[PDB]
Amino acid sequence: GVALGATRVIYPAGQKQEQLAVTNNDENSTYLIQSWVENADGVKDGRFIVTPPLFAMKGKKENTLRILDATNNQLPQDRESLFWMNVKAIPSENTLQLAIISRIKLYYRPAKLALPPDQAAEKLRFRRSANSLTLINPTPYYLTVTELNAGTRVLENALVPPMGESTVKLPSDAGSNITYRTINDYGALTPKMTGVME
Amino acid sequence: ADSTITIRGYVRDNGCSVAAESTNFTVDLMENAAKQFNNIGATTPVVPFRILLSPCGNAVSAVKVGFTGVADSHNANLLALENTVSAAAGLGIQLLNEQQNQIPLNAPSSALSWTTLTPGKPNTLNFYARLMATQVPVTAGHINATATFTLEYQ
Amino acid sequence: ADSTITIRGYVRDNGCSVAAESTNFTVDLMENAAKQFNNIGATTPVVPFRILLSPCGNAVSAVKVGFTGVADSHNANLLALENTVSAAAGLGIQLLNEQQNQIPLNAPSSALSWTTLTPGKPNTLNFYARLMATQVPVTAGHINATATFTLEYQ
Amino acid sequence: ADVTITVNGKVVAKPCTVSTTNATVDLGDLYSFSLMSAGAASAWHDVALELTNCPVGTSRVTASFSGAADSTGYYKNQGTAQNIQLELQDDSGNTLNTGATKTVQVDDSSQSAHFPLQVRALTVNGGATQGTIQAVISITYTYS
Amino acid sequence: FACKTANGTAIPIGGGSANVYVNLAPAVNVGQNLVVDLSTQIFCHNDYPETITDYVTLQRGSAYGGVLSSFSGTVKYNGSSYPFPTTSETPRVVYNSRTDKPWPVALYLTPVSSAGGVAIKAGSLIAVLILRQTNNYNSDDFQFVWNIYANNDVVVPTGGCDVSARDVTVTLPDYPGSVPIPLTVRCDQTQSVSYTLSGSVADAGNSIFTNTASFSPAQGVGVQLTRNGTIIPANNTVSLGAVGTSAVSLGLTANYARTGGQVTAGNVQSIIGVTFVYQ
Repeated sequence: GVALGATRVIYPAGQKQEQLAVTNNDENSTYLIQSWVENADGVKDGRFIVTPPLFAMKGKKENTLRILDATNNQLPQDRESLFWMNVKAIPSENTLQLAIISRIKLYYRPAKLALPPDQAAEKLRFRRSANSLTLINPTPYYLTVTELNAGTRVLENALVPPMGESTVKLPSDAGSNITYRTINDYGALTPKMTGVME
Repeated sequence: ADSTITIRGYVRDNGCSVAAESTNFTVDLMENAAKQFNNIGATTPVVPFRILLSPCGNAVSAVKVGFTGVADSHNANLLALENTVSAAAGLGIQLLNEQQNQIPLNAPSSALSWTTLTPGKPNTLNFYARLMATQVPVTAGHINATATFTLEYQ
Repeated sequence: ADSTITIRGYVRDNGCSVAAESTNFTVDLMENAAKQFNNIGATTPVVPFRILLSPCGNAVSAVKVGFTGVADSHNANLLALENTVSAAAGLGIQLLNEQQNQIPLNAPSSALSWTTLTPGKPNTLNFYARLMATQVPVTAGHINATATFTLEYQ
Repeated sequence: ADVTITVNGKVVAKPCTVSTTNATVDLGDLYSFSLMSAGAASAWHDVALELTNCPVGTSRVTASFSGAADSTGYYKNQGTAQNIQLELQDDSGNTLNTGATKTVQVDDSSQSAHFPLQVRALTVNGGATQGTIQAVISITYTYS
Repeated sequence: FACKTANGTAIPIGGGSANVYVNLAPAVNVGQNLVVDLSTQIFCHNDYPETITDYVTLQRGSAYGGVLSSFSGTVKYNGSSYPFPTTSETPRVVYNSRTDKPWPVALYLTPVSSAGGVAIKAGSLIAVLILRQTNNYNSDDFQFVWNIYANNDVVVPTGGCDVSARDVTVTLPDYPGSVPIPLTVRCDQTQSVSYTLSGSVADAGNSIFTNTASFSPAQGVGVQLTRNGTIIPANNTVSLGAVGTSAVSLGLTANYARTGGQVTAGNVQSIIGVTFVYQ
């Protein structure tokens, strides 16, 4: 088994590295771990370095990956930028043997943002028309919106970009009131909040 | 210089430890020694396999899952076998989900859906792997392969 | 001239200097999953740190190593994590000796046992640190704490 | 009377036999980290000067103390240890630095007299360092 | 009749009295002790011997005065001795010449002790003598008094024996130690003499004399006397046995002796009196 120490990574501007833990809990398995970063389009652009980029986990061990910035301040300074951290575990008869890629969000966060991270959740707004619901995010943080309900009729999960919008499926046969939660920087659920229309 | 110890670290909600089961094939010229049911071979005995998400942090409630690998020259959705001299021909391994529908090989994240999970508890994901003909005839030879399961956390 | 008092004696070095390394250092507890905190008193694995002493007097015998600092409001034997909005609540940093037994925060000389030392030679004081649950469920976040260490020689 | 005899005489105090020519005090091993602060001191050590065979007429003996002193007033450490001095006191709590004098009655029943003294080491400014401790307090007696 | 002293001082003439100053050399003799020999001290003559002769007699009532007035003895008058104070008129001495001849009178005292004495300081009275003067021309007689005064400090012996000195100062060496006391007794006739000491004492057994030292005195010490090697206590007769014309030492030596406990340094002084008796 191969697990990551986090479901997302925040990389604040100016930081020299961020750590990501990788653990194997199986005494009899031996993997090649190959780790890299991609941009929102899923291309290896080279904005970040992972070290080590390739190594071998022999049994029950833990190795800390380190993600290094290589942007040189060329990313936006007003809002967060989305990247994807990838960790690929390859295990070393006519068998189909499988590799596991565990893939988490990597957020580049500029310094000196006005709104603090925690306050972003409650600023989320809504729009109820057609067979659709639009979510509105005026904050500079990517908001991962989960457990979205139209009454007790549960809807899709959404990822509302910073300073942007995101639309989901909606049936009018669902209930009246709206409620949601979000995944914060440490992977934890935020308190349930009342979905404010308009 | 006054003997200070600074302590730092984090407390997060983790994802899951992911373990993949390697699917095995026994065959020995099984349906192949009596195939030619058109090029659409399909119905070959499915072998099942699981992906075990255990243990899991209290975070995980939904994950985006997919398969990637070397697609078949004749079919974009079948996985290509090994293409060594000691291998079979006219065959592509198909991947089928729990409801025996075909898994879109090498699909984009926008195309994939959320598999909902039970937070805290261990979660099992079930798949099937049969062989499907892309030509006629097929021939005698090994059926080894390799593919990548992708787990994108929410 | 007719009577004389002759006084003899030695002043011996019975202590050590904190090595440059250790005058001020950091301990990284790293990432810690939130689910592992099953009820108050639950503890994460031990992270080892140490203090180096050099040079050392040719007549030193032992040290009483203590740790002071703002204590956790729910357990006084633990070091308080800083109380900011980001910080992880319901946790306390515990400190342990070489045999992994609790060294209380702010403990008086009487409570702390001695730690034997090699005379006239550099010495290493080994320790461990780890988190401990004071509430449940643990709220996840940043871990930040500082603590001064003290040395009383024998 | 018929004849008056006038007899004139004088009683002069004479020197005793000084028993203790060389009184040796051994402070032993003192420890740096118990002598860091200003005013740190070692344990007192009782030392006695004994004089015997005191000729009748000598009722009091006066000891006169001499030795090399440093800028604190106390006796200088001739040894290698630094920021450390030697103090001398009587058991009645008076400091006997270089130049000072103490007088004691001669015990008539025993034809002798004794000076009960105590000696320690101390660090006035603090921060006594490693080294040896050597010091000598010379003393001469007058008689009355 | 006109007289002058050995100092050549004229003794005034009249029927009153005159103070006559004279030198005394008193002495212990066998039987009687000499107080004054006036016959080396008063000389008398007749200015007009060709025409008149003077006679002088010693009348009764002539006696010692002042500090000697309690004493009696004899007077040697012109060779012969008469009781003194005088109880009758003496025979007359003639003065029939210009040649100064002495007034032949010497006063003696009856011994009443062993070795006692009486100090007579210069300028003080010794004797009152009554003279009566007649002549060969008429039957006139008249009396006048000569008061004999001493012009030298003297000690008149009172007994049969004499001491080498009446005051003796002796110095001890520094404590402890001793010095012998020079003191001898001679009697003009072979007598049985003994002496006894006196002064201020400290102990119950009265054998150590106290320290009277005035300036910066020692303590715990006194003076104790010894002969040969035996303590001689106060108020206790010490016998010398037969003592004669040859001087005999009392054999005394002075010593320090301890009285109180603690001995302080300082000076020591004791004044001890010796008195003699016949035993």
